[PDB]
Amino acid sequence: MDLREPAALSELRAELRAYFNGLLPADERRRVGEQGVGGERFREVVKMLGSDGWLGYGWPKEYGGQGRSISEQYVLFDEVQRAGLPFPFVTVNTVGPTLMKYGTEEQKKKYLPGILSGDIVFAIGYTEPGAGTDLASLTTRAVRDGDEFVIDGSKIFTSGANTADYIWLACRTDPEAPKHKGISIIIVPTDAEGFSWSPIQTVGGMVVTATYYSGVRVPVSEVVGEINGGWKLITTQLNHERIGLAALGGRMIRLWEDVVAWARDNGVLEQPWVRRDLARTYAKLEAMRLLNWKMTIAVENDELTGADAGATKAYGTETHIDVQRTLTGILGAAGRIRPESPGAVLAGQIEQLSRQGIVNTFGGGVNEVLRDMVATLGLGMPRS
Amino acid sequence: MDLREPAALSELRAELRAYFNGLLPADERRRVGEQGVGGERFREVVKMLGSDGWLGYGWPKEYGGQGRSISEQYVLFDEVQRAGLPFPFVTVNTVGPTLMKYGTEEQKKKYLPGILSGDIVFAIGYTEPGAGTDLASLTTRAVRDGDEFVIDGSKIFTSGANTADYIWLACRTDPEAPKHKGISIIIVPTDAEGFSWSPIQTVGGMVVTATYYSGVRVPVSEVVGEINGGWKLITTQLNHERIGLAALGGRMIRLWEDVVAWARDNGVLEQPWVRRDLARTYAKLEAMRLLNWKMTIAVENDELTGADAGATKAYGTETHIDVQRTLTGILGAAGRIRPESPGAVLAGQIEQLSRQGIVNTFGGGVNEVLRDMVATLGLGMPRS
Amino acid sequence: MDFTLGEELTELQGLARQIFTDHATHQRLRAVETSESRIDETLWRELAGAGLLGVALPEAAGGAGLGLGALCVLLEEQGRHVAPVPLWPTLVAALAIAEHGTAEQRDLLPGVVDGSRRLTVALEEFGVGDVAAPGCTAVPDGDGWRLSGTKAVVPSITGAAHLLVSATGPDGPGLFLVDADAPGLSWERTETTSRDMAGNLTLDAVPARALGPAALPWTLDVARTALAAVQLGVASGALHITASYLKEREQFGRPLGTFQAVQHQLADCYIEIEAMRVCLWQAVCAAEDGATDGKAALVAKWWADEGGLNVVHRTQHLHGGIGVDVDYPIHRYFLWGKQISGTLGGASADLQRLGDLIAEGAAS
Amino acid sequence: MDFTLGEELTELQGLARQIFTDHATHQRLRAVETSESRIDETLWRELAGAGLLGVALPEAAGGAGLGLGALCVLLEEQGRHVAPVPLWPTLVAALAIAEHGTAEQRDLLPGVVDGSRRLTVALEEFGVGDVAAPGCTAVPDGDGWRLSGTKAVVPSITGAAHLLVSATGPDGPGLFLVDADAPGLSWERTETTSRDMAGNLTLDAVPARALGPAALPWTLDVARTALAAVQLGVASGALHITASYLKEREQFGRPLGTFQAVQHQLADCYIEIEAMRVCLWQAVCAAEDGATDGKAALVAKWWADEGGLNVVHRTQHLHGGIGVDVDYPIHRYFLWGKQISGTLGGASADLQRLGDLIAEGAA
Ligand SMILES: Cc1cc2nc3c(=O)[nH]c(=O)nc-3n(C[C@H](O)[C@H](O)[C@H](O)COP(=O)(O)OP(=O)(O)OC[C@H]3O[C@@H](n4cnc5c(N)ncnc54)[C@H](O)[C@@H]3O)c2cc1C
Ligand SMILES: Cc1cc2nc3c(=O)[nH]c(=O)nc-3n(C[C@H](O)[C@H](O)[C@H](O)COP(=O)(O)OP(=O)(O)OC[C@H]3O[C@@H](n4cnc5c(N)ncnc54)[C@H](O)[C@@H]3O)c2cc1C
Ligand SMILES: [Cl-]
Ligand SMILES: [Cl-]
Ligand SMILES: [Cl-]
Ligand SMILES: [Cl-]
Repeated sequence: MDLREPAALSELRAELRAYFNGLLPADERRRVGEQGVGGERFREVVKMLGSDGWLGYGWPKEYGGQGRSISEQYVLFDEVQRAGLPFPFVTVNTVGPTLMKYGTEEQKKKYLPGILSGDIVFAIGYTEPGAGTDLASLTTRAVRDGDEFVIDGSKIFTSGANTADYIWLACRTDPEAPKHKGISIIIVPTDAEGFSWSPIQTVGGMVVTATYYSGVRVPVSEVVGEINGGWKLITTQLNHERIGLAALGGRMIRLWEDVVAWARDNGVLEQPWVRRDLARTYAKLEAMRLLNWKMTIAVENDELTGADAGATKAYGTETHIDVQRTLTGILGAAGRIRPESPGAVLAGQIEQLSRQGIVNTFGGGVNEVLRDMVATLGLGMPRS
Repeated sequence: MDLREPAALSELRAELRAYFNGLLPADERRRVGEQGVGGERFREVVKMLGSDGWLGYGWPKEYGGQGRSISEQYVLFDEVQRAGLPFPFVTVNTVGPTLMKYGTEEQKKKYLPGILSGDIVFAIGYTEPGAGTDLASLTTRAVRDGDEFVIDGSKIFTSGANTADYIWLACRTDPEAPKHKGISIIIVPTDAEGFSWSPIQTVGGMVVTATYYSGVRVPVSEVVGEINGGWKLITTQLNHERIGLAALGGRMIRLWEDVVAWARDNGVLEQPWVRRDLARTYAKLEAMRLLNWKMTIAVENDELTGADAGATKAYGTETHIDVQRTLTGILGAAGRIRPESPGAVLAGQIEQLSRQGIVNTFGGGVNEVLRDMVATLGLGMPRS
Repeated sequence: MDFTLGEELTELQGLARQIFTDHATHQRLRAVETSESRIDETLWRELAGAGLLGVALPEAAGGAGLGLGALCVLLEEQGRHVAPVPLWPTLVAALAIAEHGTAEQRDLLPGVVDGSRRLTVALEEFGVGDVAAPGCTAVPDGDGWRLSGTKAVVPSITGAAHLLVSATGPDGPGLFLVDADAPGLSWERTETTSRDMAGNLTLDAVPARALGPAALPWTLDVARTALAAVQLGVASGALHITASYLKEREQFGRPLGTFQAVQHQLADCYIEIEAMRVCLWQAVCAAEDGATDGKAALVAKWWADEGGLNVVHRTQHLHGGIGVDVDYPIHRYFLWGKQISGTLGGASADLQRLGDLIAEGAAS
Repeated sequence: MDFTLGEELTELQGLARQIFTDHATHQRLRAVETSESRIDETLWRELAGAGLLGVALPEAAGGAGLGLGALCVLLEEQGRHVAPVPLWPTLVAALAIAEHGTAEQRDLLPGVVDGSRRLTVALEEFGVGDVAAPGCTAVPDGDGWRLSGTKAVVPSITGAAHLLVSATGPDGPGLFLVDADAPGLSWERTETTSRDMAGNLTLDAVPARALGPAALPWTLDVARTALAAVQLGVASGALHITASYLKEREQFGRPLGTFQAVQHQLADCYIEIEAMRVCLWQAVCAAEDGATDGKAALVAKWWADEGGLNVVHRTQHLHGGIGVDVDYPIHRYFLWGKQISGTLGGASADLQRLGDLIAEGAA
């Protein structure tokens, strides 16, 4: 039972840390992190990462990737988010890998090289106003017309649709089939006639979108996998997505450390209640950091249970909120000051993240569903 | 919007506290409080309370009681339990009042005078091994045989059956009717042929029982209310029970105050973590104390809602556990010493209460069921 | 005892609810929260003309004389509607002046009542920020005083004609009135979580007039109580919106409101709000009785800071994606609940302050 | 890294599981928990014969030399069976002596390995009870020492041949070996939450021998880690029993484990146990690398004291009435988890101690 980072990973880490912190000045880097995949510098960042080879860091070498281990991919995902940079997670961790497994040779030739270089970015079109947690009830329609599909519907919370080149779109291709046997994944260019989007400004600052499909026509060959078998894609190949989300914890550890240094320097650290609060969040961040590595090692050995996955995700995202609340309390009167305003502490990052962390308890799996799965798959409870 | 106790009640409260703490010496009082309704001195205490007129304090004068107000009853229930004394709550607050409302004249003349004097005590026979939260599914059977009922079955957790004169027994008199319309209440004397009980030793110290009914024959004239009309009796006239259970919080306040003084006088109170824990439990006990009074006042005005009753009960019993956990931590090494062993702090009361508080979250209404009721009845949610 | 509003406070509640409902619409909130002052001046004027700025202030001032309980009823309605007007900074400052101010300070109160004069309070500082021991310094200047230091994130400072500023003089901490245009006073506008425009104040030997010597501990307790009243409103409004939404939003063929974990999260919000409410009104009674120990106000404020923040976190989660949308109403309850729960210090700082009062009460 | 036990510790775990399973039956627990010593002497003998008393101790002493991780694997299995034997007091004391004792004191260890010598540790006092700053005094007596003071609830004192007593000498806090028959030493038997029989120790100038100058902070950290390991086993066994119970117990026409609120309480237990476990092994690895700042042991112990007590409270509530019955198993886990979560101070005391180490490490 060795819980220590290998010396190889620590060197990689310190080098990635400097690289990512060096791409942009700190104030500019804060802004790009807030803006996420919807921002006007996202594609710029994606292109820099692609040009320097980081986008296919974890991809197999036979697809042009560096073929690095799951542990090294995890350090990369950790350090890019720790720097506050956006990273094209859905493209590199969902779209790429699914195309490698389910893609035609023509689909692979068309999308993979551009994803690698940062010239092609996807957004995921799953969620609908009427189908969120219950995604299998989606109703965006794809009707076959000869060699084409005609797509009519709308999606909501299509993150990055406004900067994406393609939508990874989930559609109802068989209205009569049982809900799980009637969905297809179809790739839709964001410049297709009949496609549009509208902004949704979030409280955290990033802009997401609703997307609309009015008579959009795509070739049948742009289906990924089996027609009516897209639910099998939506529910599999999730392990990269899981470690990507777990890697967000690195940033909260950074900000914990930065608050301690802030509090040491101005005397706030002398207060018993600050010390208690720092101690409790330290203990919770330790567990988070170790559970996140344990999941990562499991993925590396192909031994990750859905129970451990969901348990780790629910604890981690709830711990981010806890740490954000608690650290904000330690900041005192400065804790309410937004980024870009005078008096902000640590540039307002904790104030801003508090308004973002409140989404991750239902992104990447709804925590109530994940606790059901822990009880059912983890403890053998019958389904609720 | 007046949240103060009237001076009259405060005077009553001080006089009761002097009386109840004078009834038995502290160490004997602690023993009988731990032993509760199953104990060998329970009937002795009840008889003392009867002779002094406390049992019918809240009973109407037309039934031999003093007709005191609901607020005075709540003060009495608080102070008797604050002194650590057992009180025959089911007899005075469930059986008595239901006989007043539904008993025949013969039943009222037979049972009410003896209950007032402490010569008659009842145990409630509701719960079965297979019907706990789902009480309406009970299977203990009562088959009519002329002017008797023949009772076959078993009850579990029949608190006080070993010291009671009568069982207040819910039984199935109509196997064909819907489950809610086939139950009757029948009074079974504990010396009946075919009745027996066996002890269940609880982790908290008190002994409860299982009771068994093997061909027990009881007159039809000992049915309370109408045959098959028992479910209404079970699920109504609960306000007295609710305030008696709420009154249990008064002892947790007393013990919090005692630990503060204990900690003051050995230096423990200087530690910041101790002051913080006292403060949090004080804040939680204040909410409890005031919500308990709000419920009592609502009962006195006949406007208590089920949602409020359920919210207040669930909050209160969970706060008892929090205060017990937290106070045990403040006691340090002596927190683990059981009553009657040397080194015990405050006679081990907190150590023992911690092993008893773990029962009250599912007694007097299961807390999960009460939260469902809060959601549906208090907030309009459709039922889960 | 009694746990119900009198008929005067009930009438006041309904009048304030109707005004806030009228003005705190999506369109108006969006416009005000992107304005220079971040204050809804139309709503201020309607509250003035409806007599709601005077309702808590003394008859002498033109007010109704209904005191802290009336202010808390008004503030809870404001929280229920997340309506951006500086009621608690102006009216807590008015109550402090009424109770501890000189006669010339009290001459400001008629302009508060009639809507033409706003106040704010500067009670907090950056860093340790112990609100009972302000680092800002007061120096006697013959009969008056000159204040030197900095105050943090003073709320709704735009258009405020006077500030009550806490500072420490030779005889300990006190409360001082300063004119917004005084020489030596300056501030940087700074945007807060709730989208209010606050000011970081710099005072360079700024002339000021003392309030009475008990003013500061009393004002802190009244402000704690007032903030818990806003937070009670914020929590209640959030829970009502969320329950309404979950009755109608269907997933898996049924309302989300039928899932047990959903119902239990709702029921925990319901319980915290009931607890918050009784502790709030205990704090108002204590103030009415002239309570000086400070415990009840801190109990109220801790419930607002811990319970109220719990509620708005749950109502964000239970909404899913639509709750993040700034064009949908619930996010504003999160912003308000989050900011209020740290105002004058957060839940942990309250516990430490309260534990010390308990320890001190024990030895005397 | 790696989050799996190796070959040897997995074998050790299976041997401990078999032995505790054989002995910690309902009948034996009831007899032992009403006996005078409250200690399962048969189990103690089977542990010795199986090599389990020696597995964590040095080879010089006839043990296997597997160290602290061996001890934690054994203590986790103990906790999973709530089996009453003084493993952590004897084996923590034995590890202290192996690490900081004189050659003379290390001569005690063969008797511990073969099961004939039991030890305990006296690390707590009544009142403030700062375990790092014992009130009990140590006064030089020529080349030895004499101790005067009181120690509170010394665990499993009956039949202990020796005690490690923490006390403050002229050069600060230290750890001293005392024989249980030493003159001036007495105790009062006192029953604890777990049903152990502890002793409140009175020391009237009791002769004692010092361990090495680093012994006390080292021992407190090892004891915190060992207690975390017991509590992980307690919480894990408790969850397992409750899960099996709720799959079978039906109300409203279906198993209780089909209620979403029930599934979420179980899931929260599962999460707390996973967190407890990683934080325990981090403390073990920190002890291996010779860490002395004490943070990792306190993180581990806090998880035991907060999360572990959370688990056994949930498993009590989820059982309803049957869980209060002392003839049903789950109440014992509540008892153990309750007592362990206050041993050497509770969760709040740990957070205060941990926060001071963080602040001091910041400067
Ligand atoms: C950071 C982030 C990024 C996202 N990016 C994308 C993207 O690129 N593309 C995309 O299509 N979607 C995206 N999503 C959307 C996400 O998939 C949905 O928000 C999620 O599926 C929940 O759906 P919903 O918002 O409609 O919430 P609802 O389904 O309405 O659920 C609302 C709440 O109800 C409760 N609840 C729901 N079901 C249950 C249940 N069974 N038991 C108990 N409680 C329950 C939970 O508290 C939940 O939060 C993103 C979400 C987040 C947070
Ligand atoms: C102090 C005390 C006094 C008592 N006095 C009496 C008495 O005088 N007479 C008498 O007849 N009985 C008495 N009992 C027994 C008591 O009524 C029952 O224990 C209660 O009905 C719960 O039933 P159960 O024990 O069978 O638990 P179960 O019904 O088996 O429930 C076990 C657990 O399952 C969970 N659960 C149950 N239903 C739901 C649900 N719908 N949704 C989610 N979770 C759920 C809860 O966590 C619950 O604790 C008493 C019990 C106590 C603790
Ligand atoms: Cl998602
Ligand atoms: Cl009951
Ligand atoms: Cl400042
Ligand atoms: Cl509203």
